[PDB]
Amino acid sequence: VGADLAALCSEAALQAIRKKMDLIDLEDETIDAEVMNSLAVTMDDFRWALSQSNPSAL
Amino acid sequence: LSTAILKQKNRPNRLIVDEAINEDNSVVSLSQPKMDELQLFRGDTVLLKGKKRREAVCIVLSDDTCSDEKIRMNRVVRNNLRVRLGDVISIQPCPDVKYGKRIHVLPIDDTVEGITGNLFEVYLKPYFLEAYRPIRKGDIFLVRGGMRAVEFKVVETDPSPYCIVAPDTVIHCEGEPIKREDEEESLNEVGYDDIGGCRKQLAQIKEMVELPLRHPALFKAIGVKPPRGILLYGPPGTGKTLIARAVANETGAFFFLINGPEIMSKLAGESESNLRKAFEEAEKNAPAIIFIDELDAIAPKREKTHGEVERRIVSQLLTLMDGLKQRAHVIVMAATNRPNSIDPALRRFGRFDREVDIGIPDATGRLEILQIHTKNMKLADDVDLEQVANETHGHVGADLAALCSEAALQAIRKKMDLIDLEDETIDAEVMNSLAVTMDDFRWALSQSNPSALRETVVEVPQVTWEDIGGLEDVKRELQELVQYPVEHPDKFLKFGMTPSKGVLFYGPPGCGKTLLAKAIANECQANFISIKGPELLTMWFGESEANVREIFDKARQAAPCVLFFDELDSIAKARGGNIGDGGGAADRVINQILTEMDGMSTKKNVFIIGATNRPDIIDPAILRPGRLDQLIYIPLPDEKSRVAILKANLRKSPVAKDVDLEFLAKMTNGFSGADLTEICQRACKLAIRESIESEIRRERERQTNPSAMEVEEDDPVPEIRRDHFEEAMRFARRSVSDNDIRKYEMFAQTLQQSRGFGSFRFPSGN
Amino acid sequence: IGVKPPRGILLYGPPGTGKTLIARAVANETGAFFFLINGPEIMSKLAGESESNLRKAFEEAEKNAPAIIFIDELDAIAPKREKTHGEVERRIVSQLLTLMDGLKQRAHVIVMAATN
Amino acid sequence: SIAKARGGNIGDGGGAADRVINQILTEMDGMSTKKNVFIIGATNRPDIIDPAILRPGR
Amino acid sequence: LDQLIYIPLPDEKSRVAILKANLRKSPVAKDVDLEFLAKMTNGFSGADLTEICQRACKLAIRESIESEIRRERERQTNPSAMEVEEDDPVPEIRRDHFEEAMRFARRSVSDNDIRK
Ligand SMILES: Nc1ncnc2c1ncn2[C@@H]1O[C@H](COP(=O)(O)OP(=O)(O)OP(O)(O)=S)[C@@H](O)[C@H]1O
Ligand SMILES: Nc1ncnc2c1ncn2[C@@H]1O[C@H](COP(=O)(O)OP(=O)(O)OP(O)(O)=S)[C@@H](O)[C@H]1O
Ligand SMILES: Nc1ncnc2c1ncn2[C@@H]1O[C@H](COP(=O)(O)OP(=O)(O)OP(O)(O)=S)[C@@H](O)[C@H]1O
Ligand SMILES: [Mg+2]
Ligand SMILES: [Mg+2]
Repeated sequence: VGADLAALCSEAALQAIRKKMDLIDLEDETIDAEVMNSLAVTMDDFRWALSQSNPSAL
Repeated sequence: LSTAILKQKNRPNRLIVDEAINEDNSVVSLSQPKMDELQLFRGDTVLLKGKKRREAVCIVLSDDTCSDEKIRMNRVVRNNLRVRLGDVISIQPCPDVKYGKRIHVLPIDDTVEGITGNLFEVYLKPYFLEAYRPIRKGDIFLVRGGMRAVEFKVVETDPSPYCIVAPDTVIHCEGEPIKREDEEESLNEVGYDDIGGCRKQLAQIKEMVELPLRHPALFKAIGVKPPRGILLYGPPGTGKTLIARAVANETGAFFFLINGPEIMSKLAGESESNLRKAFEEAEKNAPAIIFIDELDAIAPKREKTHGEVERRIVSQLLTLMDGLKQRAHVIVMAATNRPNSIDPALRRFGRFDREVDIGIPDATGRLEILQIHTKNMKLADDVDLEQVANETHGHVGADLAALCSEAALQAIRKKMDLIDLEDETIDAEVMNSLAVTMDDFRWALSQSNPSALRETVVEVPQVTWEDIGGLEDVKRELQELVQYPVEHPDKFLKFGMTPSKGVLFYGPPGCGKTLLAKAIANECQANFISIKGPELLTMWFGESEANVREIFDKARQAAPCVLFFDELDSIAKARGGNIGDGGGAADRVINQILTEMDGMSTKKNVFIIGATNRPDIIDPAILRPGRLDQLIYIPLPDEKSRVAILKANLRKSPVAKDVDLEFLAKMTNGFSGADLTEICQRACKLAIRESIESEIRRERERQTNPSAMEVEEDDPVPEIRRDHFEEAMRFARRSVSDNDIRKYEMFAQTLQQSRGFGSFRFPSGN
Repeated sequence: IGVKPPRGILLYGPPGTGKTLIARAVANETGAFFFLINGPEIMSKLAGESESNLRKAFEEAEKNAPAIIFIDELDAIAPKREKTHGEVERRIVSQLLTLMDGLKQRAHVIVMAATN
Repeated sequence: SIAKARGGNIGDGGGAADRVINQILTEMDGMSTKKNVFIIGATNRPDIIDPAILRPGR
Repeated sequence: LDQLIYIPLPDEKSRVAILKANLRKSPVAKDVDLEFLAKMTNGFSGADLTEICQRACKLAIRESIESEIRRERERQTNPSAMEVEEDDPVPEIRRDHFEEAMRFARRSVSDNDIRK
């Protein structure tokens, strides 16, 4: 259902964050704008998040 | 890479601790490139940041002999940063010291005994002045100016975080001393050091909580809403409240706690005041976390409750959950142990959509929990904690804490013939002579009662391919069915086939079907869920069918995993055998399995395996495509496989090196794996009989003859010899007859291809 | 040694085996400040009055740290919540849970109870 | 006793499994062997016993 | 339910169209003569033809992965050039896979059933 698709998009973008987390610092106060605008969600992110999600309408 | 939030981000300003060679109470010693890269100035103080948000400020020295990653500190700084040796400390330059006018230091009530006087005026009043000593709210400092540790606790300071003692810093000592037990309660707060065996779940909770709180700008700029409700579920005693207190001490965000029976214990119309007070107080201070412990006490299923005030409480909770906004930056998380007992209106989107499963810990988690709990026990060198963690099978962490308690109580009781109950005090030799041995754990483990044995385990098996003898063809074939859709999805995308979901093994009893399933689960590093015959029969007699749906949901939760249905023929054999009753070949439980199997998404990596000792009476509706498809026959083992089986079943026992196992494997033809295991077990039993019967003669002779008793020989029977195998080989038997093997061969030939089509060739036409 | 002693001890058995006898025996034995709670004596009072008695009992025992609290006939004051139909009884059960969890290692208080 | 009560040797249309012996097998496979509980069963007529009890581990 | 409709086993033209329809997902080679296959099979149903096509695709995937393992082992064993960057060894499944997979086909429907 549409809420599951919203959660799918959320988990794809979270995986896209986590692929950069080796560069991303949690402990510093701010984030560089190159790290900010370098985010681009790929097909691998959706293929991850679709394998992870659980549809509640089967 | 789902664990990258646990990494501590190694940076050049990160410093491991070191021992202070300078005994000043607030001194550190750093190198000149360290005091030039961060430009640390002597005369001001650094900003040290330690565990559990506890920080400290200290004067700095230009001692270049310290290494580039270390910093020297005494026990006072090890209290004020709350760190032991080997701990990392963040350092920051702080020239921002603002001074105070009136401070008010306070003693500790049990340290002030002996000589009271006013030892402040004697030692510690001219001790802080003109040394530029930085003070801080929460400074418990060792007193080396006095003759002993008559310590003070710096409590009241006109700057609340910290300051350097100025000439304007006027100190007053009129107040009461600080209690000891409250500070001992303060020294034992909980961080991530106390939690073991839950790295994955802690990573997920850190990703869901710590990241939206520290950086809302990341989610505002990417335009993605963080979640609002996180639900923790699991068996009782797995440490949910522990994780709550851990994140509560971790974040520094404004934490609030709600206890369920504390809400339900009050009068009507009073508990809703507490709920509204809690949410208004947390919305007053935006970086907040609300924790609700034991949620199922305050919101059950509304069909079960009979009061109306309880339904009013549930509706109040729903309204206050939906009234929460993205503006408030408030994360509401709750913990229960019964995920099904909750009113399903709370499960919906925007209320509680994040479910984290705190499961039963495996052996490595058991070892980590034992190492956490046994850090303050005087332990003997005999104690092997890994052996204990291997033997403790059904224990959650609270059971392991009770196990350590009972072991130490047995260690007390072994000295109780010396220990007096009636005297007022205990001697310090009796106190420090306590050392918990392996016998204490072997006692307490025999005494304890694990409250988790009625649970399905979800663990990676340790049975490798080396335990199984031979069978290289089905090894390659199971690799082809299981390992490549996991590893190489893109090849299945380049062509146009979908991988199969099912495998049916069939053959004689005791040939290694369960070992093959566990071995392929070990090879692909997936989880394993086993379901035996008696569980299916239990569902068939009791006519309970939601359990199958709960099983498939549990397997969906732990993906990737294999799912092993042992003995599918059990219900058919129970209802009529082959000849049957008046019914057909379908029933209730296998029907529910087919319904759940046709409805699972194939993009999940759940793979289903079913074993059968008698394949003719299986319902033929399972063998259709889209279901269990590949039929695999597993015969009796040949010579090389019997060699490997006899080798694998003897790695626990010490055998003698003149035993010729190849001769045994050449002599046996119709034996299965269970028969070889029976032979090995009878040999070990005869060896134990020989050992005990030999030691009885030793006891009788050494008590009958006290003449010398000097030689102290070794065992008469170590390393079991060929004589025991020659005796035990008499009682072996073939458990599988020839007509049974004939029947399996006939069913194997019924699955032959069409008798023809060999040497099929296209016409080679240019 | 750094080992926490237990907090709750439950005595169970058939009726007439002398549970109250063992309670009075340890009560005369220890010399610690003993207190007694009778189950139907708690349930016999009015609504909103029994919780006063429970809080009074726990505050009085936490006033004097070497204490033992004994609760006789526990099943009268906390049955299965699926069986009870009053709400005041569930309030009593939740009050007992809160006062049990509010107990600390500081208090040196051992709470033991007997049912059949 | 249950097998003799349900059909003797010739039986009814059913097989050789039932409810109570099933629950015994379920509880027996789940006990820890480090406990010293030892199980003994007597039989005056051993042919009609369920053969699932005679497997190893039982 | 009134109209009884009998649906027999497919003839040659229908087997041609079934083999064409079950292969639009996979890339096949153009020297495969599907009409010869449909002429050779008589008692096959649609499930049998789908089984043949699936076994052919499975053999093709085995050949591709077993060829790429040699590429990995040789390029890690020999770091000499690693320059050519060739295409797939097995794209577009050939007649050899059908000749191998046609051995394991069978008629799933006997003659007495069709007689019935
Ligand atoms: N993973 C763990 N690591 C260390 N200690 C643990 C762990 N799990 C449990 N414990 C110990 O067992 C205790 C159980 O804590 P609780 O949070 O009360 O248990 P629980 O999981 O919350 O179950 P309930 O339903 O609340 S009683 C903890 O206080 C620890 O002493
Ligand atoms: N190939 C094998 N390699 C090693 N041990 C084996 C093998 N086959 C059987 N065994 C042993 O014999 C017993 C049979 O275990 P299982 O794998 O359960 O046998 P099975 O073929 O699955 O059928 P069951 O379970 O006995 S009814 C175990 O004690 C195994 O250790
Ligand atoms: N072990 C015993 N030794 C001596 N007298 C005993 C013993 N057990 C029971 N009695 C006697 O039987 C009485 C029963 O005492 P109770 O404690 O009231 O019984 P109970 O075990 O508490 O069962 P209920 O459920 O409270 S009626 C005691 O007062 C004694 O007179
Ligand atoms: Mg808890
Ligand atoms: Mg009594």
